[PDB]
Amino acid sequence: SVKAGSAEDAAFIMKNASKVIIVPGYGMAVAQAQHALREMADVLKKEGVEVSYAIHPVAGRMPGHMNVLLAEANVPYDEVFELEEINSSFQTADVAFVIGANDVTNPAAKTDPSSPIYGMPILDVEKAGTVLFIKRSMASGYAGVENELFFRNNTMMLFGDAKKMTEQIVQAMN
Amino acid sequence: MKIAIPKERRPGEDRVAISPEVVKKLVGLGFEVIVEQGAGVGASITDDALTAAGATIASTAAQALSQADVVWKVQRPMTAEEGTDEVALIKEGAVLMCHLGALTNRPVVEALTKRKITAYAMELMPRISRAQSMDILSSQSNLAGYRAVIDGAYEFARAFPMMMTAAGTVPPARVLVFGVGVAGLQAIATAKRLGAVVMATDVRAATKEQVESLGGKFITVDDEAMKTAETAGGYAKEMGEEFRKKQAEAVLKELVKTDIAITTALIPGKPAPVLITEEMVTKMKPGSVIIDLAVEAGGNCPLSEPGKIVVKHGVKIVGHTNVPSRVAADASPLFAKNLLNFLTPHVDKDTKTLVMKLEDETVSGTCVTRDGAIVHPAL
Amino acid sequence: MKIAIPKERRPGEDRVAISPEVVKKLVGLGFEVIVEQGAGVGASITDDALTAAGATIASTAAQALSQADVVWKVQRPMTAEEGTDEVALIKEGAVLMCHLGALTNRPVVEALTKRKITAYAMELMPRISRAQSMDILSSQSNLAGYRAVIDGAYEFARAFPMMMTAAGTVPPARVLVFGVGVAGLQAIATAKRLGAVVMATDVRAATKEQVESLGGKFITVDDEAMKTAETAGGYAKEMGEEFRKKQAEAVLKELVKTDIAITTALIPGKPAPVLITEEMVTKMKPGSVIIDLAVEAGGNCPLSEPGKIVVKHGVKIVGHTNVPSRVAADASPLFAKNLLNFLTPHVDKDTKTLVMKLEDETVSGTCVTRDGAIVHPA
Ligand SMILES: NC(=O)C1=CN([C@@H]2O[C@H](COP(=O)(O)OP(=O)(O)OC[C@H]3O[C@@H](n4cnc5c(N)ncnc54)[C@H](OP(=O)(O)O)[C@@H]3O)[C@@H](O)[C@H]2O)C=CC1
Ligand SMILES: NC(=O)c1ccc[n+]([C@@H]2O[C@H](COP(=O)([O-])OP(=O)(O)OC[C@H]3O[C@@H](n4cnc5c(N)ncnc54)[C@H](O)[C@@H]3O)[C@@H](O)[C@H]2O)c1
Ligand SMILES: NC(=O)c1ccc[n+]([C@@H]2O[C@H](COP(=O)([O-])OP(=O)(O)OC[C@H]3O[C@@H](n4cnc5c(N)ncnc54)[C@H](O)[C@@H]3O)[C@@H](O)[C@H]2O)c1
Repeated sequence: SVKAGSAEDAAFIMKNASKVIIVPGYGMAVAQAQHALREMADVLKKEGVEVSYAIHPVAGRMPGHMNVLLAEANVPYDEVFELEEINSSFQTADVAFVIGANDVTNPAAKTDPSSPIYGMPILDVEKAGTVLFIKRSMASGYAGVENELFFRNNTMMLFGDAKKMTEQIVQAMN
Repeated sequence: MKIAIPKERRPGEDRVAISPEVVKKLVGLGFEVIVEQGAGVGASITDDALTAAGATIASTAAQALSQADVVWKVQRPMTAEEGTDEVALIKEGAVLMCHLGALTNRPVVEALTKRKITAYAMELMPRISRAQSMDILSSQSNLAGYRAVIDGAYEFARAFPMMMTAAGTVPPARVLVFGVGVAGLQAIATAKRLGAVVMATDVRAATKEQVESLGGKFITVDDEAMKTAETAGGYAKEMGEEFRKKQAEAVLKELVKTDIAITTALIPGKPAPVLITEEMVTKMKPGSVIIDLAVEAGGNCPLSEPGKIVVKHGVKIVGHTNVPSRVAADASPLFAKNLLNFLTPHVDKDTKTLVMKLEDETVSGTCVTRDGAIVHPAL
Repeated sequence: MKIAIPKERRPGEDRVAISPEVVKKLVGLGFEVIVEQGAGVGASITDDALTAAGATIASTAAQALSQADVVWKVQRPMTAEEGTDEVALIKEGAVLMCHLGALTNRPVVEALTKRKITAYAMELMPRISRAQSMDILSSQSNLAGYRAVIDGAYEFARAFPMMMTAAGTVPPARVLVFGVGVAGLQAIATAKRLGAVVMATDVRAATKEQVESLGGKFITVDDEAMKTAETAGGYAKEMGEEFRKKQAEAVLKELVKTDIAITTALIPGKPAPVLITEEMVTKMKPGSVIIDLAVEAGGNCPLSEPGKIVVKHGVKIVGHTNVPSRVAADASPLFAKNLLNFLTPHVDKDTKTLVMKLEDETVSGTCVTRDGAIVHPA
């Protein structure tokens, strides 16, 4: 019951978008896809599109996992934003490019008192027009829970590696 | 409803359990935030800055804690047995919140119980995503791992990065990180961004991926054994002496080329596993260093000594204590944010009191004594 | 022919003017290399490895230098007055290449002159492109620039990089480097490596593109008068009080936000220019660090004292001496290769001799004395 999609699929969507917010996570680090990600970033910025990064406090597997890797790829500090300072922007955003992030976006933190992820504040990726979701499979994140977002009309699953998928998305663009 | 934050009396402890940001949020929740003078001078949080945020600067430790319903400090209170009765200064029936190390320090728990204080051992915070904002282990370990690289670079006589120059080339340093928890992961990060070649090793299966995700190479040992090496909250087990042997032999190939070795390995309750023996430091080349973040609980290398930089066999074995304090000005505002996130949900809104929900998984697992009786199962 | 290298006897000098690699090439030029016992312990260069490269080893300093036709040191030899007469140990008539500090050390020059010693002061290497591989100022100031950032990070109670965490955002440190020379450029690179925000300033307008390529933001002060501030060799000149107040004012906006301040500015001949005054450190945040690499030349900050970390106005002001020696195991093999490149062009094809081409401006600008006659126009 899941809307899948290819790299060319996701290329059309972000090219025809006024505002993108990249939501990097642990998968982005594993694939080492941060140089490829900031490439996709400044091809979008070159054509005029508004790009920013939404960093969850506990993205990756350590404090500042996302920061150091984005810093390696020379994404400037002014584009990178913390949860509390960027959650409102999702409303005014056509696309939430969720690269290798799962638990960080999961709305079960506020719709499932029984779930262990409950209580933790999350990134409201659902408030954006549509949501891209790069991950190799349908496997759960660290916390081992199904994502409600995974299957619903405003979401699309780009199945594969985060570096190869994002490199394939830059090629589909110009 | 008074909440007081004293100065940390323990030697070599420049941190404080407060920041201006947290004082603003506290008084806004309905508190009167008191704080002893000079409390955060070692953390660059001046007396003036605290009163600006909305705090009363008390003169002595006694005056601050005398009429306080809540106390926040970083390290456990001192007892009369240790020469200074800090627990005596705490109001009867009050609420303490600090890093007690309650499991290893039974005396301080009995002293807090004789005064009917409700103590919350902040290190017993359950490992869940809901309570990672309340977790002092992570915030302080993370900075300690950064520090280890800064300290290794300091004592080391070559530069971390590779350099190509008119006068020739110098190779990068080679770092080996033993133990890849919160601390070791930030060490792999800090070394790797400084341009060093970074190897690392651990006993938990899900670590290999994590090391690679920062850009270091992993040293496997027994991929059929690391499978059952994790426990309840992600902690590691003991592995006997048949693994202690098997680790040192595969590691040895890389340890001989290692310039800086950072050891973070530590088992909860039990002392530290020996990962670098004296026999192994003989085979290390002169000019090397070992940063031992596990020194305060056995040490991963027996040669290391608390608070000293011992030098044996050509190797500067560094072994500072209280490493997060070596980053006190960043470490403190985090520590205070942990304390705040733990306390905020339990402030009764329309009344300005506090009630700690018993069924709250975060309260049950962290409470050590309450109303003059030891509560924690394991005590 | 015999070349020799002693251990450095001066306090805190862990460098050595040799490496296994550089010995290999010296033997290939037709030298016997003798090195003092434990000469390179501070640089992690072992006796075994020197001998493996093809070098004899002497037990003492005098024993290494006794019949040495040419001698390589790092720092200048100590005179009889200073403690130990090392100049006497050098064989009469031999050539001596090292950082002599000659323009400020006249006593050590004329002591070598008494023994027919032909001493080549390497710090006087002209600023021509082809002599960069022979330049010791340059190779060592590079490592000094890196070390400054490492020292700032050590003395700083916060962390350099930005980290979003569950306990909150720890902000990135703000480095600000005065003087974008060899050392300044490395300091920017190293601080950027550790995730800092790096401002910087200089009088030389060519330096602007350099800072921005490393990822830093430049502080403009006098767009017009900065083009009239560079010399033939590429080093700075004196700017006067007018510019010093337009700079001290323009940089103050960032200095009150600055956490680590690395100052590297030097003016050949004159003392080091004052870039941060005591009035300026009062405006700085408490917990800040200032690294003053020009402290042995007066300092860019008058509060700094050689060999001391000075805490005044809530600001640690570091002024380590011999900063390059705090990276000895890198500084040494680079110092050894500086000397190898200076000497190589003047060694005969097949003759076993050192004909130092007096026409070569590498040789003319360097030679302090020769055969008991001070040739340098000092
Ligand atoms: N930051 C910290 O300090 C720590 C955080 N945590 C926890 O980590 C979680 C944070 O979640 P988040 O960072 O959003 O990500 P998650 O851990 O929720 O999972 C990220 C997803 O990306 C995937 N992925 C793995 N490898 C690749 C690859 N090569 N290419 C593409 N995708 C890949 C996985 O899916 P698939 O395998 O299907 O591709 C996975 O479902 C929280 O639960 C937090 O509590 C835990 C410990 C420490
Ligand atoms: N749920 C969450 O959101 C969350 C947040 C932070 C941490 N955590 C978890 O907490 C757990 C513990 O982290 P920590 O930093 O306290 O670890 P720790 O301080 O217990 O020890 C550090 C590391 O030492 C290693 N180690 C122990 N004995 C060893 C041996 N003999 N040889 C080699 N390595 C050995 C462990 O594998 C561990 O990774 C982690 O698994 C982490 O995922 C969870
Ligand atoms: N053989 C060679 O060609 C050679 C050797 C060394 C340097 N250089 C070149 O010379 C230039 C200077 O490098 P250096 O390390 O010799 O410099 P230096 O050590 O003489 O001085 C360091 C820096 O301080 C700056 N400075 C001086 N007074 C100042 C003031 N009032 N305000 C701000 N900045 C001030 C200078 O511009 C210089 O960049 C570089 O471009 C370098 O590439 C060339």
